Amino acid sequence: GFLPHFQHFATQAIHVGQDPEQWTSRAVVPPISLSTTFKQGAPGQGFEYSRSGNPTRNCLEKAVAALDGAKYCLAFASGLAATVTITHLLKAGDQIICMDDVYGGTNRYFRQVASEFGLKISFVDCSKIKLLEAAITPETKLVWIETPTNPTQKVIDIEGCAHIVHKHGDIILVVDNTFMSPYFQRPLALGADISMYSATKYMNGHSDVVMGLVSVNCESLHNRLRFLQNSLGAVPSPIDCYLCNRGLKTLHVRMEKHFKNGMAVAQFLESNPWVEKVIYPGLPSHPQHELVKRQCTGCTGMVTFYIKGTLQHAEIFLKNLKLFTLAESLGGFESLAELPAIMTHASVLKNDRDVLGISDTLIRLSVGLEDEEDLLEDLDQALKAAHPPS
Amino acid sequence: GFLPHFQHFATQAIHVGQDPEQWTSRAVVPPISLSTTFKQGAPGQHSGFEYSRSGNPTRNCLEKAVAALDGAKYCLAFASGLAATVTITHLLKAGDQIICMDDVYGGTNRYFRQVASEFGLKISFVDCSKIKLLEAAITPETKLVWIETPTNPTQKVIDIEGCAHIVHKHGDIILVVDNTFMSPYFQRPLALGADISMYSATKYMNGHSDVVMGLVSVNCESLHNRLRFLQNSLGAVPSPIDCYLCNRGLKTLHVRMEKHFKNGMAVAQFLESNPWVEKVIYPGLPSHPQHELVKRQCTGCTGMVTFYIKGTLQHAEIFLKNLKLFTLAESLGGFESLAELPAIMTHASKNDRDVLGISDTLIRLSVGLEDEEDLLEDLDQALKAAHPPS
Amino acid sequence: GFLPHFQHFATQAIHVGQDPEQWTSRAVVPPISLSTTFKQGAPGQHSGFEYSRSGNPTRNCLEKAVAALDGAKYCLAFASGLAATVTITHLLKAGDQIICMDDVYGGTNRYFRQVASEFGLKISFVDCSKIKLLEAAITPETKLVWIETPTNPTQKVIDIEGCAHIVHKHGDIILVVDNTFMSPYFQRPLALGADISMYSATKYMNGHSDVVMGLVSVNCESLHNRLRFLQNSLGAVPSPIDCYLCNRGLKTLHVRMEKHFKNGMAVAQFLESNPWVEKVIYPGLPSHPQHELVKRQCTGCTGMVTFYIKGTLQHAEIFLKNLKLFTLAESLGGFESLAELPAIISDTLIRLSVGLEDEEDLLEDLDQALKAAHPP
Amino acid sequence: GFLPHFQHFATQAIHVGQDPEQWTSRAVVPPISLSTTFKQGNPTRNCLEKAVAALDGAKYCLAFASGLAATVTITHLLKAGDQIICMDDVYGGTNRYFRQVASEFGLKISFVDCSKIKLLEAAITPETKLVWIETPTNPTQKVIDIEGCAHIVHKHGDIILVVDNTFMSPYFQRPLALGADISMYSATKYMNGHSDVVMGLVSVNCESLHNRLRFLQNSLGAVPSPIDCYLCNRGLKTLHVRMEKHFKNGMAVAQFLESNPWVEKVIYPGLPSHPQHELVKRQCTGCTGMVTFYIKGTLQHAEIFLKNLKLFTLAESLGGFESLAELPAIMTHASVLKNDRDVLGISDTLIRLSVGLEDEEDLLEDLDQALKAAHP
Ligand SMILES: *Cc1c(COP(=O)(O)O)cnc(C)c1O
Ligand SMILES: *Cc1c(COP(=O)(O)O)cnc(C)c1O
Ligand SMILES: *Cc1c(COP(=O)(O)O)cnc(C)c1O
Repeated sequence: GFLPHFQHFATQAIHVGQDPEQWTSRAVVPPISLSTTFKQGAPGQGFEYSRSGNPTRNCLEKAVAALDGAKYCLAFASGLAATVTITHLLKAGDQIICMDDVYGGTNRYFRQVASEFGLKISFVDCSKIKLLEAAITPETKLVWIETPTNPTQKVIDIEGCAHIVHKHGDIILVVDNTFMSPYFQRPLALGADISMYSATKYMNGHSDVVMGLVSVNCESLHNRLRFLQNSLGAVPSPIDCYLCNRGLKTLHVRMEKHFKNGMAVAQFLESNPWVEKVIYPGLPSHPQHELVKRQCTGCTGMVTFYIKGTLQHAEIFLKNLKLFTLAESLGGFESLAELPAIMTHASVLKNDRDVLGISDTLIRLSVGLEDEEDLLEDLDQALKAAHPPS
Repeated sequence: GFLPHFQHFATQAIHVGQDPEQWTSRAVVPPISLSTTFKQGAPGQHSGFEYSRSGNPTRNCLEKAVAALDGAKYCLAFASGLAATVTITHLLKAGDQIICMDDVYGGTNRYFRQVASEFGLKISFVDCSKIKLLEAAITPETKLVWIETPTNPTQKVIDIEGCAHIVHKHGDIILVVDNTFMSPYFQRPLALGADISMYSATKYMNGHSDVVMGLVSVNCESLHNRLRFLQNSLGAVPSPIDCYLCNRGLKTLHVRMEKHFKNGMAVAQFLESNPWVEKVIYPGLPSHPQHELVKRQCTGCTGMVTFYIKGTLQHAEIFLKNLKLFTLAESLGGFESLAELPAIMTHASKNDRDVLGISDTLIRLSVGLEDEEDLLEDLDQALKAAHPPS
Repeated sequence: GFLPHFQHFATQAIHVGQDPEQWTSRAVVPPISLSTTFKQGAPGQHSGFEYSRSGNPTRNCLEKAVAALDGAKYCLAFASGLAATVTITHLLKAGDQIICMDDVYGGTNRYFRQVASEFGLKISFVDCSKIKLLEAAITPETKLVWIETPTNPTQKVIDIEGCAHIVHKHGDIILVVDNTFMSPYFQRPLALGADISMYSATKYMNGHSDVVMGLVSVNCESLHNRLRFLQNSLGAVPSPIDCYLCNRGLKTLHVRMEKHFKNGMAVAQFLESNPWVEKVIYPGLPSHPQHELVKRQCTGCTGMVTFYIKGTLQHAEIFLKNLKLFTLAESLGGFESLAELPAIISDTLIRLSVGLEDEEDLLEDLDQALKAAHPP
Repeated sequence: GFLPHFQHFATQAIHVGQDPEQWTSRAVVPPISLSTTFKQGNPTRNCLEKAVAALDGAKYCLAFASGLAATVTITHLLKAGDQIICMDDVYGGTNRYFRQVASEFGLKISFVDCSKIKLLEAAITPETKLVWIETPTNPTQKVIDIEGCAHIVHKHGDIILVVDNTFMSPYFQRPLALGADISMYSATKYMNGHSDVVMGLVSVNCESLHNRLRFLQNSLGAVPSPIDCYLCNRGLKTLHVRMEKHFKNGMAVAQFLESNPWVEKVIYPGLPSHPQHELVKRQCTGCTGMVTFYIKGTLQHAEIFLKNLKLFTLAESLGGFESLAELPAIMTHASVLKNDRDVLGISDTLIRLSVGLEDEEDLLEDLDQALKAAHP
């Protein structure tokens, strides 16, 4: 019942930005151009300064656009740099509405930093249309959403938000598509103005690159954003560019497997007597399940659950994992487990967390590409060991 | 007559941050750790790294080395020099004023003028070369003073110690010195009263024209924490490979900067004696207006030589076109010599630039590490091809 | 009905050698250690790293992972597949004979015939496609037997286990199997009785077409020790960064190989359907003359498809020249699809290295190229 | 009084092979080209070879995965039944390869004191095909008359002279200028200078020799990683400033040690007390940071001395930016037979320094304090 997979996705992942006719070599894999300057044929003149920038950032960028079905893509030092740059599209007096449940670092940036520079920040859910409709003002100029949301995996109707945000006039809708990747979801096809990623996660997928990507269609938006790319200089390294472009080549066969494993894990957890509740859009227990099948071609490896009992039971459970690793980050090849309230989302004010449901009993799992059976044995084994009140 | 060289510079460039006891292998050169996360013994720890962005072994060594070379207690690395500036100005709030030196690098000019001002920051450009003008320009709302010495490209020299006294006399206002041209080998703005010593590492620090990078050295405790927080929240972070590479560059900073100074001196002297040259602006020359100041605040000079060819734009252009060794290009500080025409190239971002004396006639040389005789022979030939009215 | 997929492969591909308890930082992904020397506590202490040659953290993790993936005790990493072949042969001495396969990779061929022979090693070549032929060739001086399966490009399959009994009956001889074109996901020569399981990692292991790297997996204690000595003393050694990149690529070997197989199968069945294709050679087809051996010996197949087009060389060229998705290039085992005319093994033989692009597209491109060759 | 510096060295280290017109980007620093496939050697290696060629005053250069793999490729020029003559004090590894590996494949190995030209001339056999020289030698710093050797070896036909120039680098010594046939480097040392690349370099002029080498570089497959090539080429850009600071620092350290009453004897080419000092000046533009000496007393004193170094590091390599110390008889030259070392002067009491680029005052202080501690 899912949206049928995007035609040509793998072919494009492999071949776009990657044409051999580009180099004197004819090489299949693009060379890494570390250099910061370029010889000019005459003063008023190709490439001129690496930060503006360069061959390897450009290849990555043509490829990510393609996969997003976009005309343009822009690459940054990190997902937060992408965010901070995106917010620089605005001015003092502007308002930003932000999905109430959102990456820790995003919350922090909007609440404690952008609010210092004449920007009004409102937190809204935004998974409920009429609340968003209410919060919009003549001052509103950016609407930032995430779906599913990190860590609670609330799911927003993107085309729904798109239609309503664009009725009001000149308002930019950004969708942070970190969790799903353009393999499973194309915010731009659903009417978003920007589709943004922390490429640190699934896009690169190999836990060895920190990076941001922003994809766009609108001509004037692209130009304004390109300016900010050069002017803020929050730019990724050419080597980082390369590694990430290398990671994309397997995005499709990585996301499929995250899908299989994720799904199995969420099914196993939901049948387990020691688990209170499982949130995973791929399950029919998910309140937005039907929506998910309309917006997405599948699901990812992110499974969040509440363990029965207290933080002490959550801790014993984490401490007994022998294959999942207790760490921050996600979307890598390796399975990771996490206690958002005290780790990844510690920078979200305690009251904000509790309204959100980020309790001491919430675990976020990032299901990796290991054997299903082993991920399953490890979870069984750890939950047995915690044995909370049933 | 220069300040004596800083005592343990060469030793510190090679050892600080670099202790083998840090690694289980006892490696003499720090490993490149690309890893995006790290395993945690327990949820919510004090100890160890947690997330690369915040963050990491290879960046942290580099930061430790640079701090030492700046004579500072802390350093922070960033994706670019520009991002280092953006982060620094995020230190402030709406209603605050920044005062900026007048001939400043084109990019810092643009960000302050065209981006920072749209967020309730008042930007004033002041010829801080005339100390009393700075004292006059200071208002209750003044939070940051941004200074560059020598200035790129006209190379006015600012009395850091004199500015520092004035900027510190009343209120709580920060003095940044962009020390990109000098490197901490030739000038220590912190020793002279600046609150922050900032680098575009892309230039001399790295020296090999293959890393874009920024650096902020700082002593003050609460200013550091305020910076550290922004480094993490805005995420304009550098790649670990770039960190590795830049730290690798630093190992020869002393031997490179000595050669830039020898070669730089010889080129300047040669230009001053040449009938086709109108004026040579070079700190190491008796003819530079702030020459004696240069000797009180610096242990030496750099490979940045600027002069005005006699005649017209056509003459500048022809001279540039005839260079066979010097390359026509936009960066600086590398191992190879670069020639540039600020008006139409690096400083394209007109009025203010006529006032500053960035005319058609003006040429910026970045003298590199090639053989002096060859450098001289290249200039000669090229000046001869243009043969301006003498 | 292939061999069951080897248990825990994906899990070991991802975790063996990657234990974060190795690094003071507990990094989840091993640091790249470029360091050439290591501080020593006292002169000639027994312990730890001393010289990168020799070797080093990053190389060491890769060796541990590959060994696990081959189901071997040990592995040694080399600057390339040829360099591995050379180190392996430095295992011998003047007066020894090596026996090599008939249809062996051009590289190992060139080195044996043109270089190794010059130093008192008899090389003599043999069709191992038939086991009694290998019997006959064995000599009181036979010290090494070099096999490669499936062969490239005619794709003949060699009964590995069969050759192992024949060869091991005569003392003291090493069986090397070049597993470059299967990868340990699909074939484990050591579990089959080979003494050595050799790779050119340049191909499928790394699969990203941006590393040259050889790999030797071994079980036997003395043979490992001998090999390690040649690793350090001849110095045909991998850069730590290549080590890293190949380890990075390993992390997706399982999902990459399933897709190569899936796509290769689809291409093979498409060609076997097409009236303009004389003949398809692909081990996953019931039409392949060693198909049964394949299912007893492998867990599946690869993206390598060979075919003969109807007509002549002209028709082969028109096809190759009209490919829009498949690239004309001389390599294989990467994520991209490559086509090649291996003679320029008759006028008419075409080799495909089928990649990870969309099935529909690969099929449409072939179909369109065959039509250009043979109109309407 | 040394040979005058080579004109254009710096200019050429920075620009040769570095021409921006080679790339569509017009990049000032050459890309790192990682590919192993090409749409119908690699650019990053090629740039490095050209630069080293220029620095050596050579027509050609070949890059290898280590200096050890360069030595092996070279020996592969010969056939069984031929003879190698090697300098009697070589790098432990060169000694090991010749004595323990090469000798197993029909080659005859002979060691000779070539610092005594009379002895080399007597040693030459109708089937000598290669003479292998290191100067100054590692670690006893014995110096050979390259030119005098060259004339002696070329007097009767088809013998190759290799000069291992690792210690000097082409900034201080150009063996090819002096009549050598091959100028060989472990680039792992001074050439890269940054302690993070393992590599070998071979420079040659002779046309037939190069084609032979080029053949072997391809067939043996001990090629370096393109990334490593990038990194070494990057190191080269500071060769002249590095080698000049090594010279000052080395010199100051030799002087200090020679004046220190706890030091029995110092061996350093830049000192008048070196028996070949005068030769060093006719043959070289300067000296390096390699300073070897004998501490007064027994093994205990050497050991206590090493334990108290606080700036120099106890490690097993050389020629990098960091100051290094080792005790050859126990570390770096354990692979040379005990009886070999005694004859060679590698005793319990010989310490080899690699002086780096730290401030001179600190290095002298660290040695002062270490010697005081060993001898109160
Ligand atoms: C981690 C994350 C980010 C920020 O990306 P970085 O590269 O870590 O700065 C943004 N959005 C989401 C949903 C994330 O999970
Ligand atoms: C180039 C430069 C900067 C910032 O440049 P980046 O290219 O973003 O590293 C800052 N100050 C000076 C003097 C510069 O030349
Ligand atoms: C170390 C060394 C070698 C061997 O080179 P590697 O890069 O260690 O394989 C050869 N010659 C000399 C003089 C050396 O010091």
